[PDB]
Amino acid sequence: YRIXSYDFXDELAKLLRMAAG
Amino acid sequence: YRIXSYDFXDELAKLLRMAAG
Amino acid sequence: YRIXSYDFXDELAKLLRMAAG
Amino acid sequence: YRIXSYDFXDELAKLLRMAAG
Repeated sequence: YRIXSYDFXDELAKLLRMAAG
Repeated sequence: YRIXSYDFXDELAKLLRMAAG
Repeated sequence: YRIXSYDFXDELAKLLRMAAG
Repeated sequence: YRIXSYDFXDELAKLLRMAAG
């Protein structure tokens, strides 16, 4: 799930993990 | 990834799919 | 994450939910 | 999606990225 070359999907996954611990 | 009994993770996955086709 | 006309990413997400539900 | 002290969900997401990168 990318906006151009930016992996939005991956970055969203990182936020889910960081928020959840 | 749930807010209480609501599966936010799952619903987010559905949005990623619906938006992307 | 597709394998041809198959949304593998989506199926994996549904599997995670099914197994954890 | 954890298996004990292991974030399986996170590792799966990273694998999808690695294989598709």
